[PDB]
Amino acid sequence: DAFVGTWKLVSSENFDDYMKELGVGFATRKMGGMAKPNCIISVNGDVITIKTESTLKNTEISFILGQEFDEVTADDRKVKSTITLDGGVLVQVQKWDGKSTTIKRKREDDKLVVECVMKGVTCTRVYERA
Ligand SMILES: O=C(N[C@H]1CCCC[C@H]1C(=O)O)c1ccc(Cl)c(Cl)c1
Repeated sequence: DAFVGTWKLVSSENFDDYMKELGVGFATRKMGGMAKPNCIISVNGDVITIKTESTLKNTEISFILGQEFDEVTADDRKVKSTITLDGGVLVQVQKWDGKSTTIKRKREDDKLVVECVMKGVTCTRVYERA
């Protein structure tokens, strides 16, 4: 839709703080911070697929909006995720061990803007078309 495409990360703010708040260890934060992933988003009726591809770690989710699913995240958390569409924004919540983090994906101009919140920490990642 607005989201379908192959996207390449062009900027990141506060991603190390974000990962540290998730409880990601130093080695994994090191690798993750200097990754420059692509994000490939596709849709086939009700099912949305989000692939993230990077030199050191690939991940893939497929989901239906409003249907909770189990996910293993890039840092190996086992979480329950639910994604919904709210005012044109794809809102993802991950829940695990009584904690949650939210990931909002929005289209702004040319770009795919991803805002990641964990407790007091807010990280913004910007992708442009590949
Ligand atoms: O799961 C990732 N990223 C997602 C989920 C949480 C942060 C926002 C979003 C993003 O990066 O836009 C992920 C996957 C592989 C790598 Cl190698 C990296 Cl570095 C990150």
